[PDB]
Amino acid sequence: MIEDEMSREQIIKDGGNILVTAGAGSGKTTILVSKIEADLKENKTHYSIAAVTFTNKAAKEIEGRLGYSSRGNFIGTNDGFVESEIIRPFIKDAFGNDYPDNFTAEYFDNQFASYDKGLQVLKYQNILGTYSNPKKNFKFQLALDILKKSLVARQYIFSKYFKIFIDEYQDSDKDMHNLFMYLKDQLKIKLFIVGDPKQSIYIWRGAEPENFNGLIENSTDFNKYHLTSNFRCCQDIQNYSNLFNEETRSLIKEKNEVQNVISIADDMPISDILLKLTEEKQVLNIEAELVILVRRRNQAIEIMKELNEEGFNFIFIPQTPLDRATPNATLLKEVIKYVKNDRYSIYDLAAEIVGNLSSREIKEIQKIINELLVPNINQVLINQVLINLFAKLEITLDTREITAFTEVMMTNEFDIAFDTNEYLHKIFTVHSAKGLEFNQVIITASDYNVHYNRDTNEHYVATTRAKDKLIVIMDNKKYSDYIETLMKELKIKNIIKSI
Amino acid sequence: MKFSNITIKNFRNFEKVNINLDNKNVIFGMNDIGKTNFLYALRFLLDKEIRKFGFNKSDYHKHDTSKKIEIILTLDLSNYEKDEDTKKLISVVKGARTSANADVFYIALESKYDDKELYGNIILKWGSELDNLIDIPGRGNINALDNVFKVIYINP
Repeated sequence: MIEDEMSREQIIKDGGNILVTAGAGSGKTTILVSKIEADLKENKTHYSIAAVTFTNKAAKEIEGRLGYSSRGNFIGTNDGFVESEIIRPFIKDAFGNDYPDNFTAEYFDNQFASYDKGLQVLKYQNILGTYSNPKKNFKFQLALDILKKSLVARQYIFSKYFKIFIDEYQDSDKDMHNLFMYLKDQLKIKLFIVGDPKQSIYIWRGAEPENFNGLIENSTDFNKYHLTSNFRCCQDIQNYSNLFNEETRSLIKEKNEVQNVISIADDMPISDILLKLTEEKQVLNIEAELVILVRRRNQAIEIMKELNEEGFNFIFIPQTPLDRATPNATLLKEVIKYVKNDRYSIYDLAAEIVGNLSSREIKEIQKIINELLVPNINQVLINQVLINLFAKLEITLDTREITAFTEVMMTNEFDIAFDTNEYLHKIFTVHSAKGLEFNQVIITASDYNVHYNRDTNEHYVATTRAKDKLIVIMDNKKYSDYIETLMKELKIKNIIKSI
Repeated sequence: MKFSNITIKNFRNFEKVNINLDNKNVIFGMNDIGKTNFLYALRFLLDKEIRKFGFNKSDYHKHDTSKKIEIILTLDLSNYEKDEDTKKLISVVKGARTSANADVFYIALESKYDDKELYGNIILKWGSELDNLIDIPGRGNINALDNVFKVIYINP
């Protein structure tokens, strides 16, 4: 069943090396979990798997969907994989008995630029350091040298681990690609690779997109796959979601009736009909997550003040200044979650600093953001951010971002509220609905687009952001004359359900 | 030293029960099952003779639902400023409390799910705060907590 179903069924029963070229987020980790659940249940031996992600928070999300197991699986960051499976058990063997086995590995102080000087840090003062260049990895190269030198490290990593599951391979430097190819060449360990080639790579400074894209052009021993992640459940919404104007119309197959699309409204009595699919037809469920996407945020308040009189108690979340696409959007949003929730744990913010594995250095950055607990709007915001910036590198990714960062906490409250708790009945504009998928949706056909008849991305996100059900309702004449054109040129007249 | 409260996050009869504690506790009521499960929770926290057997399938809230058991106890480690019992009370453990001016000590219990190998795997952690608890160091069969508390159980 087109590109969604056949990509899933050809990825479950495979048994070789896998290179998945998934899309721009929105559920690449669904297939990572579903393959692991299929692989662990199929294999009944003592061999275990290893799942590698960059951030520590996504490692807990993979662990949360999986559950728990006592098979000896490793779920976590790549820094925790190299430091605990190769270096720490086998440092005293490969590089002499005098080398110590226990150390603390800080990546905040050392900036050395020599490999032979790097062992002097480990041997003398019990500190494991890092290279000077972002385009280097002292930890991953040491794991390659220990595995190449000692024997019992090679007797470990083949006989415990079945297949290493890799994620965000696109922003990976030379050293980690050398080790992960070394495990495939000699030691014969299968690999699973996901990512999107090029298309605005971020995270873990030092990227090198010839490692990933060069593994799609000339590589041969890799079952290469297309955009495979199923962002939308079922099939009926996908046929609506594959329309736009043309091109993907040849990929649409249509049936005699539709199921998830209901069109009953003509004179919009908003409170009357939207109640009627809940009880008289059992279509909408209140306890499930209800998301309603409209534009022109003043009109959403007008809808909100109408349903506040009725009792729906609707919630609107607006466009923040930080919602513009920037490489530092992921952790800057989490920083204001630490201060404005007034109780939020420091270790959730500590679960987002790129490679993680941070012990006792969280208290160093705890004191920096604790200096931001004072309001002090004028003159403390510039320096304490730059102090927080200079500790974890990624410096001078600022000016435009810090001006927007002052704007969100301007007068300490841009609109008093923020997404700090969990609540239903949410409204998103098109400026800030990108990225996350929605269960239930009543957007009534996404009007005011016939004036252009262009900009196909704007109605694309209005259609594809739902999961399985989506409601299109005949409201506007110019919408109807636009959609009557899409009747005849689709070659199948059925868009509406009738007995 | 003074017990403050106990939180049983899951047991064979408890769902979200929080009980305040003190010295010389007296527990009564109609539900004898609840009282004997409270005493068994205390024995599971502070006695190795029941800890060495582990959790079974029947010692959960439902027999397959919410396989996650936590039993947390507070201790009130600090004493009066005119009394020198504070340092002698603290000095059993060293790395658990980062701050010398810490006030409340936590002792926690952790359980693993019972679908694989049909066993509970009781894990004990302590610390002065709820987050970033450290494991109780046990060099052999006897952990560090068993040198502190000696539990005498009387039942005719």
